[PDB]
Amino acid sequence: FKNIDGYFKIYSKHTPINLERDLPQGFSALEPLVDLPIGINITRFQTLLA
Amino acid sequence: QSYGFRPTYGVGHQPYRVVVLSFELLHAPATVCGPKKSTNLVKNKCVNF
Ligand SMILES: *[C@@H]1O[C@H](CO)[C@@H](O)[C@H](O)[C@H]1NC(C)=O
Repeated sequence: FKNIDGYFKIYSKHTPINLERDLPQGFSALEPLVDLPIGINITRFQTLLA
Repeated sequence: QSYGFRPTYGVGHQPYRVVVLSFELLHAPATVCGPKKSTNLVKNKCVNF
């Protein structure tokens, strides 16, 4: 997530793992998903769990 | 107080529907822009695009 002047940028990517360890090796570039034109300041963020 | 609004009253007493369009800026960058018309494009020719 990025908080540029007037577009909250969002990037996403999905890759398999097939193993049980720390973050795997190799590069995986995330692609832009939505611009979300908003002018609201953002300094704190939280995670939504179910 | 309530109006009469009968179809027999003159123009000075007839009801009118008014729509006001207020424009704002400096809040969000370019959220409501006007109609951007376009033209049919061609190829294999030197044309401005
Ligand atoms: C948001 O950030 C802008 C740019 O730094 C600043 O001018 C403005 O006062 C900030 N607003 C709030 C509510 O923090």
